Amino acid sequence: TDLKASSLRALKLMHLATADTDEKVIALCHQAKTPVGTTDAIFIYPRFIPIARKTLKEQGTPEIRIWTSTNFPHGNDDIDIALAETRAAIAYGADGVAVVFPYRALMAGNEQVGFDLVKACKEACAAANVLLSVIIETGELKDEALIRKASEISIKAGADHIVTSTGKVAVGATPESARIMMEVIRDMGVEKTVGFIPAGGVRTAEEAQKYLAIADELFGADWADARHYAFGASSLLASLLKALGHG
Repeated sequence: TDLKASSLRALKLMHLATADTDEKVIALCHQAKTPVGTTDAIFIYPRFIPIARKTLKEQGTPEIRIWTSTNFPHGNDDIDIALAETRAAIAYGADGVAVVFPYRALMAGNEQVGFDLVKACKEACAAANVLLSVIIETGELKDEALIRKASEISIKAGADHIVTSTGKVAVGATPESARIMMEVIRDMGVEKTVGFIPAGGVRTAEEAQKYLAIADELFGADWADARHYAFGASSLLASLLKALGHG
């Protein structure tokens, strides 16, 4: 339908996370293989990547990619630590790394560290053919102008995607935050090279439809492919499947 069609689209764009142990990671890998298709990826801590890879292979869905997190969830301003975590995530075999932007440093007026941090990690990721997402933590930034600025620095420092949230603070994505961040991608004209990810608290099919509806409006209905769009979510999946007449 419109709702059915947007729900299947969002399911396929999902980076499925846990709502974390070996047993829970194994079950997540199974969960990502649904009655209506496979999610794009799973989202797990770095140490679970080799076991998750093995699990996906043996269920016959090796095309499910593996995303992980670094500088996470805190978004500290220590570059050596964020970069060392990113090297390890790559070494473990990550398809993508989501680094947390040093957003508290930006709130305190330091724009420069966010740039240096993100770019250091981007350089490591690019060499390994691994994607870098940058989580800016919109729920803590709050202010539209901080939101835009964090998105802009991230983009200049080489972010492959910009992400609203860690899922680890109270406030995650909103339609408003999502629009601000996508407006920045448009204003900078970086549509082709920078994707967008709403994450944290995206729980319903109708919620996912709205976020996707924003992107079709700004960029055209073809833009939000797996490269340029993901849902960082967990329980969303059950909602998506319900809307599709499953469960």
